[PDB]
Amino acid sequence: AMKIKIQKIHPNALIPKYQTDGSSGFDLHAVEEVMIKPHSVGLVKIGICLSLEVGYELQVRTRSGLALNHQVMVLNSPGTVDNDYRGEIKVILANLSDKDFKVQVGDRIAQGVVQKTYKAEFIECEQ
Amino acid sequence: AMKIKIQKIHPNALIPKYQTDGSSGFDLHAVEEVMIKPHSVGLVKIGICLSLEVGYELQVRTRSGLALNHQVMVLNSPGTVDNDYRGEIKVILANLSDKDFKVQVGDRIAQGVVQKTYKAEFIECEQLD
Amino acid sequence: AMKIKIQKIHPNALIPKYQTDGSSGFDLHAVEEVMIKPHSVGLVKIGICLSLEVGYELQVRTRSGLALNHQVMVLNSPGTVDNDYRGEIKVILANLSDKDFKVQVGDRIAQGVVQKTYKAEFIECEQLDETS
Repeated sequence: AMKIKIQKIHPNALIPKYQTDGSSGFDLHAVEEVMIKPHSVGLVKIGICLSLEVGYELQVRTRSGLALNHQVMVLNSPGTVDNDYRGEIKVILANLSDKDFKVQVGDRIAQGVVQKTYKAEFIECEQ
Repeated sequence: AMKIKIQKIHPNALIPKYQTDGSSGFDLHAVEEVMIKPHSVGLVKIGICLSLEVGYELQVRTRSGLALNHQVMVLNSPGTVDNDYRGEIKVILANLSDKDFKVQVGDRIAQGVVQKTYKAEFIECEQLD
Repeated sequence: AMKIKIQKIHPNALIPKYQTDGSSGFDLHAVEEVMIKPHSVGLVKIGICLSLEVGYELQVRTRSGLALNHQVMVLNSPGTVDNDYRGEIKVILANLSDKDFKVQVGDRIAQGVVQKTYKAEFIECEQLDETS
């Protein structure tokens, strides 16, 4: 129902798609090759800038295949993409394995899931 | 409450329950004994298949106790269970301690939390606002 | 909009703030200087107690800065803070780096994000509906 405006800023940028009508999220594909050493983090670029309908955020979520088979995950999962973030989407990927992990161009390395936001007003009590 | 059709497919499978009335999530219990060595990751069957009412997902979340005391967590936390997934629920547990971690039949190793979903419609743009 | 009642229970405690009107979460600030050894976890106190309006939970999420530059994250991210919890907000911070990581009084170490709750009722059956 909700709307996300999207700008490609890299030749390899892809418009994320839902696999099925029941998918919670959409696959995010790398636009560049990144080597990630054992026991370290890399920043993987997605080559897209998003504008989300007010009232919504994006969660950037670890893919389970990569987690189970290479101990690779989104280190800040669920990574927060704020409604007012307009820069490039990038995934912080950790390699918790003893083996190197190559992110090739096109690789699905995270998922984007749209969620509604709810802003809190704080009311201080000496209670 | 929204509804979840559940089928047990292991004798040891358990209908998940909210510990309190105020709980966000329901507890997921292992059916198989699994050992998870240091700095590695194992897969824990729960022996259930879910069908969630339409327009909802289930996030599989790390229990805070296990994380704090044993450095164990759901590696894909929050693990996405899509509305239309009908296969067995399983939890990818990682072990970041320099020690063995043992999963025993009936051990609660994660939390399922239910959430509404929202579908984006992408609109391509030369330039944003 | 929803209401959170907050009680400070530590002198260094800060009422969390949203950086902007578009922010998903408010920053959680430590009240104690603590050192977290490499490849270990630490329970970091925020020195605040929360009453969330009925129907909302809180998520405690890793800050992206600390993850990328220090391999520091919230080990149970997203940390479930249930609606009926009136204790001290504490953050389970892991240091996955091979370096000591110092938390200082006032440091932003996680983000709390209000989400709305949904309880399931389980109906058991013999066979489920099919999909693709």
